[PDB]
Amino acid sequence: LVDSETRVLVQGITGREGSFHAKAMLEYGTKVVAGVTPGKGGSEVHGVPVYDSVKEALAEHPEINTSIVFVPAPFAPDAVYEAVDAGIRLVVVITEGIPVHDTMRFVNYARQKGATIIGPNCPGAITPGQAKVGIMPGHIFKEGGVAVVSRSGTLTYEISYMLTRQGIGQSTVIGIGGDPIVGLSFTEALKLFQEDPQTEALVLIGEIGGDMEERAAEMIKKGEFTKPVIAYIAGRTGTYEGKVKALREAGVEVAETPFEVPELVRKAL
Repeated sequence: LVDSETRVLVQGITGREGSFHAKAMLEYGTKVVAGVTPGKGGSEVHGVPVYDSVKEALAEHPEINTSIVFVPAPFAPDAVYEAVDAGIRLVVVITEGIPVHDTMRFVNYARQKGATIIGPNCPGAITPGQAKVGIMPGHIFKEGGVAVVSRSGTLTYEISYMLTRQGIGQSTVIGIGGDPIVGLSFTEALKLFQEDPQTEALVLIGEIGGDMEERAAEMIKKGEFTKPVIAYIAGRTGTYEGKVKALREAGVEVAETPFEVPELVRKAL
């Protein structure tokens, strides 16, 4: 979902986080072509042109295909609707603290319109060496063949870094969010990675709550994902126990500790 063709629009760019990450993404090599902040149109942040609306940004920059949201919770839902209605197909929502019902509403709307939501309450996505649409520091990642999908932001960093230190690079790393309801799920992520030629193995980082991990083991058991899967579930249906048992009966190598993931991956490779 994230590569050299990524053209990013940053919603909430004049803000503290929006401006900082717009700069960090640029320095990493991500093509950030514009930003939006109502009332700041005509301005500029770190060289990036600012527009009062997504519509105006797109008029002047039609190559935009991805948006990242750094807008406070009260305004995050609106930012998502504005992007989707403008035709943007991938919207990364970093924003934390959005009422669950509101997220349920804009995620369903996005699904209805053919848009993909990553988040909310997530660090975004990164394809080491190609592009970053998120908040993760690029130095802890490395270009490789292991996909990482995670509900936990901290574990995404810790586990990715561990893999990198062992010389085990990643294809695309996606933090799908830690809220009760998020957009892209483990099963959907697995579907994407199954068709990704750069991905040889996948690391699934879950935790208690929801049935997303259980549905992923379910789709794997059905043979919908045939590459090796190493998982880790924090919190040691919805229970830690139930998730582990479920993934294991699906043929997934579950790690007892995060420190065990690298070796589980090295062998599977």
